[PDB]
Amino acid sequence: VHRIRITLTSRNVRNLEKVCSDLVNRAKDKQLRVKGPVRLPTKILKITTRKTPNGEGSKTWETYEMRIHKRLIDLHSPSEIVKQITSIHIEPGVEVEVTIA
Amino acid sequence: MATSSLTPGVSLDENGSIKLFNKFPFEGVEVKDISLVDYITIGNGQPLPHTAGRFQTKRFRKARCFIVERLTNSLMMNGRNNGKKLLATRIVKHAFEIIALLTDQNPLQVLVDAVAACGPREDSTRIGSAGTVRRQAVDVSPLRRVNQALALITIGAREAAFRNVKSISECLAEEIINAAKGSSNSYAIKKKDELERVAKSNR
Amino acid sequence: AGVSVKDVDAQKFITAYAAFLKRSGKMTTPQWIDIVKTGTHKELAPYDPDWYYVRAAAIARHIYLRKQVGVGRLCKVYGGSVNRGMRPSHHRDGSGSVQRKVVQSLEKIGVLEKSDNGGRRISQQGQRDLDRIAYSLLEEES
Amino acid sequence: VPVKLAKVIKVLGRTGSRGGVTQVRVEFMDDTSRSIIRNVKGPVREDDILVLLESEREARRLR
Amino acid sequence: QHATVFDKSIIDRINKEVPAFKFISVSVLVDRMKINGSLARIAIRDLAERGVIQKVDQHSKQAIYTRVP
Amino acid sequence: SLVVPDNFQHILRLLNTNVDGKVKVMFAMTQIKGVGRRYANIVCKKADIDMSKRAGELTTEELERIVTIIQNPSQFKIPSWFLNRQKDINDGKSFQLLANNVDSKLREDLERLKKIQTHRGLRHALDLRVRGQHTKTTGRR
Amino acid sequence: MQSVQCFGKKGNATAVAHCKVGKGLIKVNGAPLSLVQPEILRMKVYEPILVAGADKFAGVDIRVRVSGGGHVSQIYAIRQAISKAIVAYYQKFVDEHSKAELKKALITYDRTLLVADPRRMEPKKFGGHGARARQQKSYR
RNA sequence: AUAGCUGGAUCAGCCAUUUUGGCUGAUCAUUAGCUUCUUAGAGGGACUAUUGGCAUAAAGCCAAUGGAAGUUUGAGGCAAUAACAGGUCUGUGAUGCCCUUAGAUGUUCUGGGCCGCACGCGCGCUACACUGACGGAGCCAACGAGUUAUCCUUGGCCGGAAGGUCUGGGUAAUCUUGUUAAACUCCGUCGUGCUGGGGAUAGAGCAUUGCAAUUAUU
Ligand SMILES: [Zn+2]
Repeated sequence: VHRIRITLTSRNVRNLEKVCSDLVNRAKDKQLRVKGPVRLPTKILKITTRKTPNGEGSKTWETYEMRIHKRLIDLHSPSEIVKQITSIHIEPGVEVEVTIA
Repeated sequence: MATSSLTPGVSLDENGSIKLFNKFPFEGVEVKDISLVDYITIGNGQPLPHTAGRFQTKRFRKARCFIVERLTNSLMMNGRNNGKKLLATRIVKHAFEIIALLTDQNPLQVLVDAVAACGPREDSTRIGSAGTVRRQAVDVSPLRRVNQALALITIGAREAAFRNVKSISECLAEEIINAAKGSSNSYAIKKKDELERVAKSNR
Repeated sequence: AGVSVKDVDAQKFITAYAAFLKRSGKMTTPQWIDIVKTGTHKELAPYDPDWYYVRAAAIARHIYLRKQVGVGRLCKVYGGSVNRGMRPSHHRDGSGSVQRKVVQSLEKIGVLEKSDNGGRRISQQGQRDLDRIAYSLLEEES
Repeated sequence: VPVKLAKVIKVLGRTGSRGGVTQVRVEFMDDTSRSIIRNVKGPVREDDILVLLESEREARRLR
Repeated sequence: QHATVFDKSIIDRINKEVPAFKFISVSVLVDRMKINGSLARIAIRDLAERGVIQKVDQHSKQAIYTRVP
Repeated sequence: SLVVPDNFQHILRLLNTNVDGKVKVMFAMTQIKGVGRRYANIVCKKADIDMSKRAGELTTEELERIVTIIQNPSQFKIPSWFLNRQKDINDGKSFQLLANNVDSKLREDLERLKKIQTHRGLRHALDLRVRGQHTKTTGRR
Repeated sequence: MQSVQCFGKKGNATAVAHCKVGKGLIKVNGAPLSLVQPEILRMKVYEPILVAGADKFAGVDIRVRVSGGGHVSQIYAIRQAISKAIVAYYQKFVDEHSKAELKKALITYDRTLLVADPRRMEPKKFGGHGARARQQKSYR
């Protein structure tokens, strides 16, 4: 009736994995259909620019990369447990969002 | 025997006949002109000339390539058509069947005899380094003989069919049959004679 | 023998279905009988005046093979390279008016039916006609 | 009569000013003797057949 | 140049000249006679329903035909 | 497939122009100035004449009916969106362009653009391109 | 039951199959092996079928789906997929010596049917449209 | 179940069919379990192992089976050292010096422009034809982007696909999108002639973007 979907979008692999491990461990501490992590395709943004501030010089083009990683988690937790786990899952560099309905 | 799919008996009969060519036999054709053995894969029977493989990785990997495939590769000239293998394969197939229609013998045998007769024996490299800038008579390797024959046949076919009603396949077939025998009407044979005579002249 | 159009030659089936549709002959082709070049990609007049029938047959077979077909999808699948003057050729879709006209004509015939989730679907009569014409083509060799 | 096939089994290295001409030792079939040195414009490997007409040249090197 | 006047001679000539050769196509008939291209394929199509020429393998550019034997 | 011993009468004068005798009608009609390819195809199709036959076997009735249809295209259910000239400057209608009239229409348009003395007019007088093209490197000799 | 699965690739083309026990019914994406998109590229698909004949194929039902790549890539993918599906079926459900002889026969007459083909296009480098081709220098 | 596979409430099409059905699938959050194929966290794997040969029978070299891999596994990135009297004070509230500051070398609104040509030099493009062009038809990929007021687009309908119509999907591997591409192929014509190969070049109307398209945006 009340399914909680939370986002696990970030760029730091280590910290997003740590957040994902923490919530999965809590979801295994209290049985909530033990739904595990789900991995989404990486959204990588490729931009190519020049290096020379002026126009003089050889044709050199620098390509930069910007990739983000998304994960989704579905839980059957009650409101009190949901607010508790979100309180303990405060980490830097991790953006989370919960959709109710 | 047959399955739900049509499975035409032509393929089954081809398999029974030790997998001959598209419409020509494979068992009974060999290089008859001497000095060009172990460099043309006549015995390597392939249903189609095309073979997307590695033909330049090794120093002499080119020697094991199919003679028909090498000729299709030579026909890939004119960068307007650089990369259109389907057109070259259709032209080669049409030329081969026209050769079979003209003369009863194996068109592959016609082809092998043509390249063998066209292949130059004596060339003339340049000494260079300024001075008299003369040239000296030099013989050539069998692999380069095939290369010269293929290039001369292809350039002659392109020159003959550059502006005329006759099709490219017909002109290629005419060049191959005229080069397989001695009729003095082949541009490739003429260039063969020209290279030989200049080589003997500067020798 | 459970024969469908999957194991039938493409161009021969298109011509045969065009002739079969020609038997009914209720397309009611629009005013631009032989003046519209079915889009911007084309640049001349067709040499076969009966291309409306072959187009209708092609659409019927296309909707049989696929799930849903739209006007925009029909333009992108029946477009082609455009000779944009001296500039290198690009790809542009065809005119939607002609494709919509053929779609409406086929629906008036009773071969295409509208469906949910956008687009349309193949009618029951279209499927039965497809099966019978496939059987007839397979048995055409006595 | 001028046409006589020969065999090459070894190479003396890559010679020539431009390096595009090789020099190899030849060996005739009908005469196991009479080993000559000739300048070949094509790539020559071990145990390869050669066709030569002016059999009496004994070319040493190319300048 | 190739003539195109239908002077009753071309139709009889081609009908009595088909058995001369086996391979019949636009490339060879141009050499055979001054044909401008239209009759080149029209005559072949009109002779297809006759038993003189037997088809082998047809293509859009050209089609292969052979004689009776 | 068709009658071989037919009638041939070489070429004939048409609209102060020559129509080729032994030539495919599509090729022959391009010789008439003001005729393209699709225009030639559509007018012949609306004229309802056999396409296989060339212009050397046509009769007087077919020739006259074809040219009259060309002279009056819009009257014979020919669409007006195809017409080269629509809403003429002088006529005020979608008049059809021809060969003899275009022999003087080009100079008539030149005097139309020159008398009123446009920038385009002086470009035409000085024989330079009228559109915003470039001549720094191209447009030479 | 007796069934296996496999796939085949030639770069940016993929073709995944699903072997099954049957009495024929061999098709390639609805159409049979006889009817394909090209016409001069038919014997390439037919290459592994003729080597072992159709008697061994009379006891298998295989339908192979093709997705991705060009025309030559697709025909190579489907022929690779059917060849590997057949050898997987005959490795798992008939004698090892029979598989050894079939694989060896396929290897002896092999147009890269079984062995994967690591053919890839090198990345384009800056300074020119091609990876190695570069714009000409006016040198003056 | 933000993507595919199978079972299953869920129904359509006939040759066979009342044990006799194959198949496309329609809906798939109505429902269940799995990732061969989608994704990423960790990884394994090759080190020229393995014999067959050269090199002072070390460091090192060549060929071959297996394998995916032998070129340092490939292609790239960062890259010591000093040299250019190289470029950028018109990217830089980064700045030293000379000059100006009210009739301002300050801000700002309108019109003309950087694209203005009897030429010389470049980087790329078009055809010089049948390998092409035209016309129908079968169809086979990847990387990337998008609305908080105001972008990517679907569907019914009108049209001269150039536009506009209304409910509308999309803050996103859920919508465009599965970017059904092109090249190719089945068939007919153009028959070899600077012609229907090639559209330099000139004219008349039809629309969106933009105080508005002359010096024609497209
Ligand atoms: Zn800036």
